Amino acid sequence: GALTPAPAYCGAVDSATKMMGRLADAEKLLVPRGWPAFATCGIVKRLLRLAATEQQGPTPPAIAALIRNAAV
Amino acid sequence: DIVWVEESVSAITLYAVWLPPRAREYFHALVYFVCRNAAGEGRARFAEVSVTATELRDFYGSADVSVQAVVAAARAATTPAASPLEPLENPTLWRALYACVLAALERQTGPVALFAPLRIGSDPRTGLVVKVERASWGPPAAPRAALLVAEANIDIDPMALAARVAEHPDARLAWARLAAIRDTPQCASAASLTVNITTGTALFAREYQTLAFPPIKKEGAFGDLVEVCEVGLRPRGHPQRVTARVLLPRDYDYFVSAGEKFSAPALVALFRQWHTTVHAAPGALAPVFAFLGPEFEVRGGPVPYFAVLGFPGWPTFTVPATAESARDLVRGAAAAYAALLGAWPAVGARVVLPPRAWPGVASAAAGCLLPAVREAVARWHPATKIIQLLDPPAAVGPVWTARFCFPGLRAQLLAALADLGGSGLADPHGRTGLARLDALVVAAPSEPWAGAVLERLVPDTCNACPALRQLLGGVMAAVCLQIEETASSVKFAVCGGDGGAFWGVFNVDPQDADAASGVIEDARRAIETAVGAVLRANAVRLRHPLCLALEGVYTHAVAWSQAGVWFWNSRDNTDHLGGFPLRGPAYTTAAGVVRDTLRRVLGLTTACVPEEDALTARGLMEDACDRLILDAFNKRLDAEYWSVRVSPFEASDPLPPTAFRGGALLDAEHYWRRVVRVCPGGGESVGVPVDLYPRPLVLPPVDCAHHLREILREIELVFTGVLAGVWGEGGKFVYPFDDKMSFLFA
Repeated sequence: GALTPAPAYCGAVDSATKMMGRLADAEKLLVPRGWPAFATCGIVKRLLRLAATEQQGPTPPAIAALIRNAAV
Repeated sequence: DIVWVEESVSAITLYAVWLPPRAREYFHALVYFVCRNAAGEGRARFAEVSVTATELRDFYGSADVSVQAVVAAARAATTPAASPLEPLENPTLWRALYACVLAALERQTGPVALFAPLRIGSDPRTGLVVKVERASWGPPAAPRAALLVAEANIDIDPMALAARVAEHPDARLAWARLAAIRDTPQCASAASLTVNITTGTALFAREYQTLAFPPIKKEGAFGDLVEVCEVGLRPRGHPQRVTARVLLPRDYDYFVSAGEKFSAPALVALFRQWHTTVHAAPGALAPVFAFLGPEFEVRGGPVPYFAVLGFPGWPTFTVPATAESARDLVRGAAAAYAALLGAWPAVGARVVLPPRAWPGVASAAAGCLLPAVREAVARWHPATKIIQLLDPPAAVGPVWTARFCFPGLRAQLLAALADLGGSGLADPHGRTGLARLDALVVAAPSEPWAGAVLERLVPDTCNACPALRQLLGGVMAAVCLQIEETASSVKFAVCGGDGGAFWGVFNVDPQDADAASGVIEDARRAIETAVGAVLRANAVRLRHPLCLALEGVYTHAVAWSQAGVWFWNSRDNTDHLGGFPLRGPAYTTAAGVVRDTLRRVLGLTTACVPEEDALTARGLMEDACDRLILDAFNKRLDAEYWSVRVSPFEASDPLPPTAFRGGALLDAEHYWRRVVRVCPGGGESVGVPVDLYPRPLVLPPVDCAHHLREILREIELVFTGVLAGVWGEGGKFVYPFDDKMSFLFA
């Protein structure tokens, strides 16, 4: 259900400068439970890694911190 | 005209350690006896001892320690509000201190024994125990217990932990926390600590937001558990009447705490608050606030424990998990307490003998032996194995193989050699610690609690006295020599082993089983009798009569390394694998895969040219690797399953600066660090300490392209051993993981 026409969009759309900050803010809620800190290529690599991370059971996925929905 | 009573001592704790006037090199120590008479009624008692400097330096093993240092440590431990966690400075100091005070208690006052009948006296003019004697009348009351749960959120600043871990790198994180409380005791004043001690009479529960502040939730009372007792005493050290407050444990006897999430800081904080509350009012002496455990040392320790060296005087036993057999481990902890006087596992190897009296006993035991073993001891170099065995690349079968073991041979031999050096000891009464080891060895087959004690008391004793290793391994070398000599007579053939455990083959026809049992039993009889005869000739006498265990009969056996052996009895399909490291939850699945692949590959005894069998074996081994990596994918997200237990000795991944934020989770780390290698971003593989983060965990995908490589490495070691051991050599089984099935994860 990611490439199935949906009435509205749901995701993280921002310029490189803003998404850089939002990625760090998401990591601030992601670091407490395991994600290592990453102290326009770094941003794309980090976003791809977030998107690739898979769902462990019914728990909301890792990208849900950035996209801000449990249906992701 | 001395008073006389009938009681059983339930605990022995340290109240005061003082240096009397006109004294330079001997300190007095007051001991609190928690005595209970028949039907459980408890009266508190006290005794005094006098430890000299020489005894301290003997139980320490070095002369660095002094009487002034011990008295200063005791004075610092007098007040827990000013400075708790005193043992953390020099843990060996307090270890030796408890050892010597118990030894002097045994010597001067007499024989003591926890949870056992004991006739006790006292001198009213002074008011202390004068002499303890073993009694022989009374069905003593059962050692009742109380279940304790305590959890505290001690807000320790992470950066302090990071700095203290930077000063000493491989510092177990519980030691880091504990040092943080020690350097800032005010942190133990503010914590959301919750305590629930359930007993058989009345329950007691308290809850705090700040520890000093009054409870935000009460239940029962402090008085239901404790009977605060004010006792007057006139020690030889203190001419003036000195009053002591003690917390007599009515209703219960010892504590039972779950070792699953046990926090030594939590109990330390709770007991510090109790100490402050009870000894707030003056006009009386203050006790010693000392506790020991594996969390109190930089490198940690194997067995969880929580020593109670002083306040409150109640032993507390941590029983880790083991829910199915919780009563069994509670009884084991109680027995370990009662037998070794509660020193174990806190005092260490000093329960038996002072660490420095051992250099004498070992020398005194090298003399009473036979002339041959006298040299055999002196020519022992680490891992000599002077016995005809198999080349490590080799395999045998189908021939009737059998594994044998002497249950507890190192412990029994140590006991016999300790008795050989017993005459060489300075004090005949100083051989009571040599009676606990015989009690352990005698009761080892009857009850397993003595076992785990002996599998740690003995290797640690061998580290206390390096010279004892060359004695024990020489006596065991002599045992192996007679094993080999007797083996030829009963058709047995030494093929491998490690001393007490040895596996071999039989020169009987490999098809008959009715007479196989007879030869396998006669070999056991003859080897046991011959080894016992050599030990008797070597003067070494064992308390429990020697017994050989038939640990399995097998038809095929294959060995690759010095410890790796796989045995398989085709008739009943019973197998045994050793030498494969179980360093995690995935290694167990790997071991099962190996033990099935080997069962299928030695089932290829169908008549074929050896060359054909090598290929139809390598194909099956590659297929087993395939089925293992395929199943690995279905558990790629279970980071705990792909976890490795790193020891505090092995090279370890560097701790992420956010693992120092686990709160009441850093305390669980005592020995092992469970690490999983995850792959954030790309290219870089970083280690995550699994048990230092709250659950459920969120992580980047686990780098199975690292763990599976090591698991496969050891699988190829085993498979190269079997391939080059049954059929023709020359084949190193390698699985092309990087090409065939690397894509699944990377």
